[PDB]
Amino acid sequence: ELNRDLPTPLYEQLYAHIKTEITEGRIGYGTKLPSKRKLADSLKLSQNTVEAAYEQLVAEGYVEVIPRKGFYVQAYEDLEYIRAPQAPGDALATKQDTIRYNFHPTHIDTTSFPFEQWRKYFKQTMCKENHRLLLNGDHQGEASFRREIAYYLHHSRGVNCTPEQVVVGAGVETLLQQLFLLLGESKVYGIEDPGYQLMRKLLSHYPNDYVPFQVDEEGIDVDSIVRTAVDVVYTTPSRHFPYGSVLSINRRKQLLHWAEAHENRYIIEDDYDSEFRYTGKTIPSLQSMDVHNKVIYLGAFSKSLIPSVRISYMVLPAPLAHLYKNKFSYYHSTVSRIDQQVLTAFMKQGDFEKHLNRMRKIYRRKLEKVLSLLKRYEDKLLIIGERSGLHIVLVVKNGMDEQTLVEKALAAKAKVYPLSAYSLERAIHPPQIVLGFGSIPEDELEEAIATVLNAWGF
Amino acid sequence: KQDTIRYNFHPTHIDTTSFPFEQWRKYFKQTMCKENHRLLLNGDHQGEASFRREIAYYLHHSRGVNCTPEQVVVGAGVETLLQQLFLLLGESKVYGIEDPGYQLMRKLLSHYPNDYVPFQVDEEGIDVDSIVRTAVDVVYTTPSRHFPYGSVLSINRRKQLLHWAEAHENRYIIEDDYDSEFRYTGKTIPSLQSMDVHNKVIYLGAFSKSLIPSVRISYMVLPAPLAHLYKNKFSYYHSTVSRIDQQVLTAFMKQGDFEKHLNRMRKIYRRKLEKVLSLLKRYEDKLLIIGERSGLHIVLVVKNGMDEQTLVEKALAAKAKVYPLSAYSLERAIHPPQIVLGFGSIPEDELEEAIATVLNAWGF
DNA sequence: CTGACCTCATCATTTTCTTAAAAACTGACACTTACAATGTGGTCAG
DNA sequence: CTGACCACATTGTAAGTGTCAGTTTTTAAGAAAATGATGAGGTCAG
Repeated sequence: ELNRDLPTPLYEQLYAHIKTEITEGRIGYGTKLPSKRKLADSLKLSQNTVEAAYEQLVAEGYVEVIPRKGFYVQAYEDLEYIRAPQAPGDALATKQDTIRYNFHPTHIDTTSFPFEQWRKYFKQTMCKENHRLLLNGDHQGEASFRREIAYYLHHSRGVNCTPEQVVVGAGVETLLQQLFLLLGESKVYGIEDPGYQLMRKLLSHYPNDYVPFQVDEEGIDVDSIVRTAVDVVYTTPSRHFPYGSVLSINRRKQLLHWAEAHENRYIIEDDYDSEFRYTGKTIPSLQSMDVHNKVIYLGAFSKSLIPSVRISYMVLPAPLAHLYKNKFSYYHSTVSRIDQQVLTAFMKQGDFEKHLNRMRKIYRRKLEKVLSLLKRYEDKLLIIGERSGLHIVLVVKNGMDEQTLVEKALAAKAKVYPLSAYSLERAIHPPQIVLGFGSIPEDELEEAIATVLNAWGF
Repeated sequence: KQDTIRYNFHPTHIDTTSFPFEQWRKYFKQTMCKENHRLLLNGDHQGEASFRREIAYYLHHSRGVNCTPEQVVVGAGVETLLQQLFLLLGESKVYGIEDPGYQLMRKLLSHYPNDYVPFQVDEEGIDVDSIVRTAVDVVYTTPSRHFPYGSVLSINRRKQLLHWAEAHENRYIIEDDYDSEFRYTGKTIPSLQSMDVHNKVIYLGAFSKSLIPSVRISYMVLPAPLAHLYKNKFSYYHSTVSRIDQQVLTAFMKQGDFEKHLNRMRKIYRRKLEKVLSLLKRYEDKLLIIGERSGLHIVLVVKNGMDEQTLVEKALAAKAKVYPLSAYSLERAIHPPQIVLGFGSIPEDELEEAIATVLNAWGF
């Protein structure tokens, strides 16, 4: 009964001792709970201690007040059942822990990003007179951000679109589900195979259907799509994961006319990697050719700028954007307003172009260095699509299958990426292994390649 | 929502001049350094392990939730935290909504095949027998505080709902915190999950009304059976909370620097509550007040002879934004047109004149 | 007619709160240098 | 012997370091205000 001098006050102790009398059944339902004045003298405490020992229990409902009469108990015998269900799980995860030598094609160089310009831009945004920027404003992104993106693409990638259409979102997947729900469940979607494992696995939930295709050195089987009944297609025009294949322009007229043939067809253009071609700038954007509103543009700030800021953009044609605005007036955006109002200045003053230039030159230098060390061993190793990209494809002509090769990389603490994962059909008798380097800086390429090549006995 | 000319009232708003910019800036300028090059690349999809262990400790020491860290899952916004649950459970369910409630599960079921079962809510809480007579499988309740009337579930109805859930294995329970930790005299009650030793209820909480609306973090906990299914079925997605915004909050709430903001905010709001109540107590003849004292908003009922439509337009005619209740409840409301007002976004030194001009707009 | 619910203060203690000083910072400049494009100048082939 | 082919040297910026002057973080101290517990009261029915 001694609960003074405790860091716990007397309120939540006496209010905790009434719990035992009501729940444990020492005090029955409807019994007269002693009024405060009899209790106040009883425990030697003043009224204002025991007053709040009770004035809480009215809200929790253990007791009820009568305006001129004492408090009365209204709390039945609780149905306490003791049974502990427990369920185990497989808990699939395909990524390894902290171990050296990561070659994953998504990584971008980390050390060389201008921390300091970032912090300086940040300091001017979140300040004392910049409230109104902790609550939510427009749900479709900062208006300045849309205008800035519209002016950036119109002079850097050939896009012709007004800001009112543009959309900002969180990553790509959450940028894709608002499209699946926007179109319907009566469609079938055209993909590439082998390719990127996103749109194939992401449709393991929805009713829609997907048609596997094949990829040549010219591109995708445009004629095959013509001799089929699919409606909206996923292609990667300016570059093709992971062979670096580039779509021929005549096939591009064919695909434009294919979409134009039937009114309800739309084309997804996903140019994730752009402005990263070593020579001769890069091919202009596909939608620059289209004139009658049949193509949607998808792109992101997440290999250019930073992997972990989780931002993207997406353009809509006028009839589809109007419908999206009518049917999605109640969602709210997933990109922090502060990040939006920071990047609007970050690209309003042109620093992103400087970052582009620096990383482009860094990555060229890395690629010529790797090729020049890679070239001397050619009896057993060959490359495809060297000129552009952040990754190479390395065919191994040793006389033994690729699983042991993959596991021997992790035997010597090296991360390797076989192409079997990206490939549905298994027609690879000479294994194709893709390697990335973008996370590993220049000074480490030599030792990394040397040890990984020795691992296979070279 | 909308921008305002002059003044507006909104329950989801907040008063932001009180937020410490600089105690955030210090953590930020600590967190992303040259030595910290690994944070640039993509992390885990459930939030960084520290950001989950710390949430586990915080919720155990503030709300009675006994959740082992690896269960909890992060998300961005609030609705985007929900969808992944919908497609996870299936499409053979019907969800229980309070007919007056937070109009969210209504608009997140208009786009999925399922449908919803409304319920009436009394001055003590939601019904508990209407669910029993019907075969609903999931119910969306607010155990700590009932938007927007303010009723609080007792022990009897809570125990009835939990025993109902334990009846069979085919039904699940949604807990929505809303504006808890702001309950003044006490901390409301040991949160509903505490009473459960059957692992049959999920937790859903937020970081966007107590810290910042626009930094967009939320979090749920899953019981032993559902967390494993969710992880094993959804390994291929990517987290949506920026990995740079996880370590800042891990510091911001690891050294004890969040409780010293919450404790300040309680007061920040209590004085405003008392001031507006003092101003209104003169006007008790007509403009009656309903609702237990907590949270961020009050519901004033106008027993004048004017209708809701002309009332609202007259309020907005003189640059005052009023918020009628017609939208929050499915059915047609009673003859006295109920009106919900929130005071959070108004400046403190202008309540006395803003409320006065509002009351002046309709009738003296 | 007791009995009931209820409005003010001052306490001991502590967890918020404004102040002044010294140390770390970061801006517009001084330049000075590397980097890599372009104009140029040497002979070559009927 | 000229147009072609092959050929280095000038050039206009990003990349490095020091100063300085200005806002700018870090730390100890004195002070204010809230909290829980005591105590003196307050009004009002049946």
